[PDB]
Amino acid sequence: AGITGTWYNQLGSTFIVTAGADGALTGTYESAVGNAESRYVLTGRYDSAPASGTALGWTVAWKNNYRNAHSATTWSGQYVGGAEARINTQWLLTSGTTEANAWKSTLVGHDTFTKV
Amino acid sequence: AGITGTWYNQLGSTFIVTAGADGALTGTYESAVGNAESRYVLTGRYDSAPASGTALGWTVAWKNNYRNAHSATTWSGQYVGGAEARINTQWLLTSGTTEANAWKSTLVGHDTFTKV
Amino acid sequence: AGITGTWYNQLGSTFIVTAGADGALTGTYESAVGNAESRYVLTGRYDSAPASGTALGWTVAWKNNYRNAHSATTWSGQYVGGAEARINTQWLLTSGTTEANAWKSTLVGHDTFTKV
Amino acid sequence: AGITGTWYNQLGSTFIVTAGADGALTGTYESAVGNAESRYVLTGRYDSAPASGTALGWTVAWKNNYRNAHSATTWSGQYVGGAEARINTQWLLTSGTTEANAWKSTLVGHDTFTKV
Ligand SMILES: Cc1cc(/N=N/c2ccccc2C(=O)O)ccc1O
Ligand SMILES: Cc1cc(/N=N/c2ccccc2C(=O)O)ccc1O
Ligand SMILES: Cc1cc(/N=N/c2ccccc2C(=O)O)ccc1O
Ligand SMILES: Cc1cc(/N=N/c2ccccc2C(=O)O)ccc1O
Repeated sequence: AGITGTWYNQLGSTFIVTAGADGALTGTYESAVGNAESRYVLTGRYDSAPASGTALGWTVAWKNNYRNAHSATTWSGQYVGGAEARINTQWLLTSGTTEANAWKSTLVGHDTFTKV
Repeated sequence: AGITGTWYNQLGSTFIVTAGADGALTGTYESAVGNAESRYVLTGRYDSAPASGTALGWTVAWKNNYRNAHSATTWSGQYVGGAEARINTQWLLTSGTTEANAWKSTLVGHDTFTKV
Repeated sequence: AGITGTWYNQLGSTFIVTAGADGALTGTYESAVGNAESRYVLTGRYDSAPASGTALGWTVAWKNNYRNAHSATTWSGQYVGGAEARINTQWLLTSGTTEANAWKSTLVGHDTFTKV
Repeated sequence: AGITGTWYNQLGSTFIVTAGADGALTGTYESAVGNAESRYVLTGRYDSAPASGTALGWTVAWKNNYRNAHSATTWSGQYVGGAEARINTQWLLTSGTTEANAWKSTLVGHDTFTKV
């Protein structure tokens, strides 16, 4: 119940997710930034029997029927319930590159999601 | 085909994956470290229409029928095919923590997977 | 002028720094968290001819005359001037470990400093 | 003695360092990549009274008499002595950016330094 719903980050992106009783996360991501357009499929996992926040993570490959950025982001973080539910994360964005450029293929950042 | 198979990291963990035509990664991860015991389920996404490496990412929540570490790792990287295929990644491992310990909830590292 | 001064982060730590005309950063760090006590020496570098924010970085090894945590943190970020001067960073904290534990030796986080 | 010397990473960059008795690292870094040309100054800190590896870290701002990339890298890691000594690190490279691009200002990677 907690995790399932609609969430937004500080860039204005939208994450719609359903938490399955088996630990699965499925939904769609709508990005406000990058070489973006329309929604993208996401998939992840979460601790379905937490103790503390609830550990979780998900991935988006930035390819849909309309655009392909040849890149993927993974967000790793924890869900914190309360009056104000939040998902605090750190993320890694890797771009497909040639061997010579691989050393500079990965960005790191942090995003905070607020539930709506 | 390329990504689909059994891979091993430097620690000796085993990543069994199936890459779907549509961009899904599904499979099992058997760890050689941490508060482990048995296999865990993973899910991810990948660029199913690459341009040089193939961007991808996946998540494992460290909970199975035997134990629960109340944490999850996300791996973000690229698959590089050829005679000696490899998946080069960076990872983030987040633990569920109290708010007071949240500043130190996330470890970062790098893993190289090969078929040997 | 800009960077030189006293700054605090969201954990309540204090950073006192002087920016030299040659790109050097020198000062002391006073930590609110960890296996801490008293102040620690810092040293870093910054872009002394920026374009955009000003790139910079610094290190603290958590050893003084009173305690030794056998660890060091590096903060990498940029200084942004204005009414409200800020230093936005991401950091890595590495602990000295045995070979068997090296894979889990490094934490990653983010800190925002406000000038006083 | 141990840390003091000339080291090389996987890219072929050269790190010339002097470790002070008190915990200071000082030296020069000559890059084999990026918007480079010549040597750059570095400064860092290290644990001068280790317990297994020796925690350390350093910064380079990418500005010299010839060019300025308006960025800086920080390396955080540990020195492991012996017959075949190594410095294993993770790094963060931050570029000075406008606020609109700040979300993607930081690259993350890993470097291994050896004496060969
Ligand atoms: C659409 C698109 C988005 C993109 N990075 N997105 C993100 C990355 C990290 C954190 C948040 C976002 C975010 O969108 O909220 C990169 C290429 C691209 O084509
Ligand atoms: C079994 C178990 C494993 C664990 N970290 N593993 C990893 C973390 C990062 C990269 C690789 C692994 C790897 O296993 O290959 C953390 C909790 C836990 O219960
Ligand atoms: C005193 C002490 C501090 C410590 N982490 N500090 C930090 C690490 C990352 C970001 C901010 C801090 C901060 O202090 O603002 C780790 C061991 C230790 O003995
Ligand atoms: C000369 C130059 C280099 C640069 N990144 N270098 C690096 C970054 C991370 C790790 C190693 C290096 C390395 O050189 O070993 C970025 C701007 C620039 O002008």
